[PDB]
Amino acid sequence: ASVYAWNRKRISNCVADYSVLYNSASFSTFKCYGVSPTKLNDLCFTNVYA
Amino acid sequence: SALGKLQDVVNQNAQALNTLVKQLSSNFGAISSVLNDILSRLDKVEAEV
Amino acid sequence: DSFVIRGDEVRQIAPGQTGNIADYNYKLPDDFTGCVIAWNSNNLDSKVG
Repeated sequence: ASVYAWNRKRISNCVADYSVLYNSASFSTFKCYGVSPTKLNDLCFTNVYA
Repeated sequence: SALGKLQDVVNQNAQALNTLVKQLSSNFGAISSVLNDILSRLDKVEAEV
Repeated sequence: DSFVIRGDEVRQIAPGQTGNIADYNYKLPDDFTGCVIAWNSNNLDSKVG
């Protein structure tokens, strides 16, 4: 989407691997807040919104 | 009503301990009051701070 | 300590990092005392094909 009217995708009812994301150095930035990017595989969430 | 001086000495020691326990629920500027949140969510380079 | 890596992977050459260079090739200690010096060597270390 255009940034004035951004997408919001509900991510739910699944197992997710974040190591496959943050190790893909093609990402020019990978900030995280309240969590370490390396630690995400040891956690669960009620939903995730992308 | 007579033993107010002795019941006061019981009450002050209990209120001081209950206050000392309640302060474990405070954040003090951390991400959580619960130390296992900090340790389960962060790497040492963040968790030490 | 001396080596060649691609320009993206230079950001893994710091204490407490993770990813294939930090994990499997060259790991710095959490309390490293020292300096990391890096430069583009495309003129010396690249070759055609």
